[PDB]
Amino acid sequence: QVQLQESGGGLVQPGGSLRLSCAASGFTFSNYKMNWVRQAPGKGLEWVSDISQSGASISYTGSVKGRFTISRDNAKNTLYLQMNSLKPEDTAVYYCARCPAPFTPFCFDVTSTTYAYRGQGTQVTV
Amino acid sequence: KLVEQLKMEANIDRIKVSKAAADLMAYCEAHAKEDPL
Amino acid sequence: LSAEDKAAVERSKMIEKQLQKDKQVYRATHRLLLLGADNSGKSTIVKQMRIIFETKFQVDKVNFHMFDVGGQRDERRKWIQCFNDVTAIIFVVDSSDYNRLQEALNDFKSIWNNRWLRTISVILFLNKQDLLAEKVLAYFPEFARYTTPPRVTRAKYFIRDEFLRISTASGDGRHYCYPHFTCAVDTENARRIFNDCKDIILQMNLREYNLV
Amino acid sequence: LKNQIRDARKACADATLSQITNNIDPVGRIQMRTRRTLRGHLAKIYAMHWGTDSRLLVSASQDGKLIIWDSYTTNKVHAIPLRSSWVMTCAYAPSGNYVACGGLDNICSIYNLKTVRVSRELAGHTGYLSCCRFLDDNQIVTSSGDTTCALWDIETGQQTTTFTGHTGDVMSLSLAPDTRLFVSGACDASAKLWDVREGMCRQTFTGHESDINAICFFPNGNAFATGSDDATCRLFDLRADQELMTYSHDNIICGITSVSFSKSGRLLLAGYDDFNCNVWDALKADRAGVLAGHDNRVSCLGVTDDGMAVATGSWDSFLKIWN
Amino acid sequence: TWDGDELGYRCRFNEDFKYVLLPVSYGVVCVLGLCLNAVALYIFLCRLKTWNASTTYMFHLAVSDALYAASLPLLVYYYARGDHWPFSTVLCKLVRFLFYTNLYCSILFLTCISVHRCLGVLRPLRSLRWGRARYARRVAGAVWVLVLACQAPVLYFVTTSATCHDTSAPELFSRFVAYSSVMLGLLFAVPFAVILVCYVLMARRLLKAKRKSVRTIAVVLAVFALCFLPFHVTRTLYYSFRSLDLSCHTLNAINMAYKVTRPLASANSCLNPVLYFL
Repeated sequence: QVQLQESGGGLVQPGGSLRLSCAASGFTFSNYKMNWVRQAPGKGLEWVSDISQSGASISYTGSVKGRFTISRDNAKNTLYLQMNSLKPEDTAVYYCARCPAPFTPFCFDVTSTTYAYRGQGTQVTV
Repeated sequence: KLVEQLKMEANIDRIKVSKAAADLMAYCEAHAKEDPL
Repeated sequence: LSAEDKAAVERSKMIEKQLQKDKQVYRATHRLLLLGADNSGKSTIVKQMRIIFETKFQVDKVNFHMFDVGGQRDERRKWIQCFNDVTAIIFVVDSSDYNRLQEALNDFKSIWNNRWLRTISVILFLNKQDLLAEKVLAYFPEFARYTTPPRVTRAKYFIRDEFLRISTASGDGRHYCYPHFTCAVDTENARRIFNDCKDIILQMNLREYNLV
Repeated sequence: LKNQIRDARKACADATLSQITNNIDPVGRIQMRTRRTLRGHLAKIYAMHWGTDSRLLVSASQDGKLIIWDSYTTNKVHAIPLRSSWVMTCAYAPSGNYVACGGLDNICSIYNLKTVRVSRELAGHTGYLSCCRFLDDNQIVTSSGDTTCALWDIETGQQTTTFTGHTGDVMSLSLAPDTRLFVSGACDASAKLWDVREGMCRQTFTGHESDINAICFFPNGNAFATGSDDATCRLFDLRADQELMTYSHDNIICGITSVSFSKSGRLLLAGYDDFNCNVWDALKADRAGVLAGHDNRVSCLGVTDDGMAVATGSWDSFLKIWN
Repeated sequence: TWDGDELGYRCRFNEDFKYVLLPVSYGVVCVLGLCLNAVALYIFLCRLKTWNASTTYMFHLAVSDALYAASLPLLVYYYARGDHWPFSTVLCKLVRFLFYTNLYCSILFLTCISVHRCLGVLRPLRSLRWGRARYARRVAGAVWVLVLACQAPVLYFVTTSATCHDTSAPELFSRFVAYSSVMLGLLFAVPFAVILVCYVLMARRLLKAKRKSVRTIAVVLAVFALCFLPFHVTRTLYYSFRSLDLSCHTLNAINMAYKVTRPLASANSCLNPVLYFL
């Protein structure tokens, strides 16, 4: 049973930095490509980051390019999303999502409105 | 509804894995003479 | 060898004849998949309709079949595998909405690098170009410095260049991408689809004949 | 309270099938040679289902033609055209005089070939239909991609119940030998045992890592095996309410697309996406002879009711009656 | 050739050295052709499930080339152990007729492949519209019937004289020259023109991966021309375009051009299956 939970993002002032960590359990954490995802008040589900199972292949969305850092660690099933430049409109919600299939970089519903391998999501405010 | 279903199914009657394993052994040892594979 | 057996073989041969006729009439039609966001004028590209909502149109006496799937939920990771023998994926993009454009880029990136669609070429329509012109004449940090290889030209070619970079990041000879700058009042889209599909079939034939 | 259920299932997990099965006469290398290869389909195959007579079987392909074979002589019997070119299911009636299909367009078209055009069309789903299996020639359990199965009725044409318990898309269901229960493997990495009469889930087996593309019941009806996109098939026991054996082997990265049981329930014939189906020992968790005879992906699988043959359709447009 | 011998007696420049190297070249052509064609036959039949017009033609002329390879050892022995002592007159009759029908099959099937490929590269959509497929077998049977029915005069003309004369006879040499000219102009000049127009058309449309395709195209056309034009021009230039003239430096040229171009005419026979399956 896949179950992802995240913590460490409730509230931070616009200046400073914030660290997000998404814990992974119930599956092998070296075959799946993990993406981070956001929501907005009364809006759709965005897309932010990505990192391949190998360890070094990082994609990004334009808005947060250059001010967000993502890292994943194997042998300790968890994800990370370092945020060291906070802006008011990037502080709605930060889900954690996994690409459906292993040994495959093809992810299609990582931002679907009703996804199955997505974390409960951690509320983020600024 | 999810918690309701979890509560409903958490009180289900479960038996030891060994019993089901032995049931499968009996089945696939009794019917092994009539499967042409 | 019997009474019913010979009739059965005759029925089988008749069914084979109908199957052969259907094969002859089937490979001649180039099925097309239409994939566009809600805001994008993917229906406006169908606003030029010429005879799930199929729209069968023929140019120069060769038939194109267009399929757009909208009755399904937004979890197109298992019903898109059905669209594996589609001749080309007509990815329609709204080029005006800058905010929603990143979602279109990500969707195109997912379509491009897919395992099952690794051999499907994509026809990219960046329609509502008139809206783009109106917006520029009246988001992306990559626009700080950029030279086209007026300002509306710079903007449209910037969007096209972003899409092309996404296409060529994992590009290969198996499948190509054909950008276009569609307008809401353009009727030549059929010709553009025709030329793109012609080149796609030409490259498929070149691969088959081992000329490459 | 999911942890409570996990602990309860752990408590009854006092023995392991691999350990219990440590001393049994193994099944030798199974040499299944392609007996027949039925050709005539324009495009790749998507689904099929052996008839009750053990010979006639149906196949539905991308080309938009639903075709009925005769595996003994290979002489076709029917080629019913489709109202939609996209279909991903095939249903056979226990009587053998009804055939169903469906897919995108969300319609479970049902044909009456005991005159062959249409007898009903079930139009209640809001997502692509995945798998439909005839119940009694008058009720047709039907999955769908809108995360809900359904028990239909031919005469009324409307759902008799609705099994809206899943979270992801439903991919495959398998009716019990008793025709009283059935399961459904969804895309949320779970598989729920439903009740036909009660119309409510009775158990959930959340023991997978990704989608579940196929599912089948044990011949006795007290277990079922699932095929995932983790390239691992797992065997679940209804009574023990937990996984028994996982058929996962290294050097296998392609996810399963079909699973079926043998007549004695000894060999799990699982059709993979790695160009070649496999044969797994049901109770030994060991690989028997591989069945590699397809140049494309394997998209379906069906073991005859009497167990005399196993057919493995694939994406090369050919059905092969192994044996 | 009664006059060819005469001059070979007069010019006295007929080197056996080259007559005795001809059999080893023939045997090499035979063995490599047998190997490559056996590999291609096995692949196409017992290791392939998808067939199209191009593959149909490739396999379906590779069978002919394998038959010609299998019949080559008769000629290698004919030329190797001793000069002109065949097992039977009918045997060498069959060998010669098989050589000619193999040459014209290679020409016709290669130009059919070329026409099909040009139809596929020039107008792909409309070419697929009318279904080029399902007609490869018909065109193939047509060309087989054509060559088999049209090479019967080759069978009847050739006869031994003790030996297995390349030409017909002094009495029938006029009809032989007429027949050879007709066969040239019909089954080489027209197919050669067809393949030339075809391949230049695709070259022009491609130049408008492209470099590799043009390279392959030049290689294929060069192979066809190099391995068929020399023999076909040489035979005509040797039969009648030379009559009374006895310039040896040139006669030997014309003659041994013919003799050593016969193996050079068999070259692409063995070289085609590989070039077209790889």
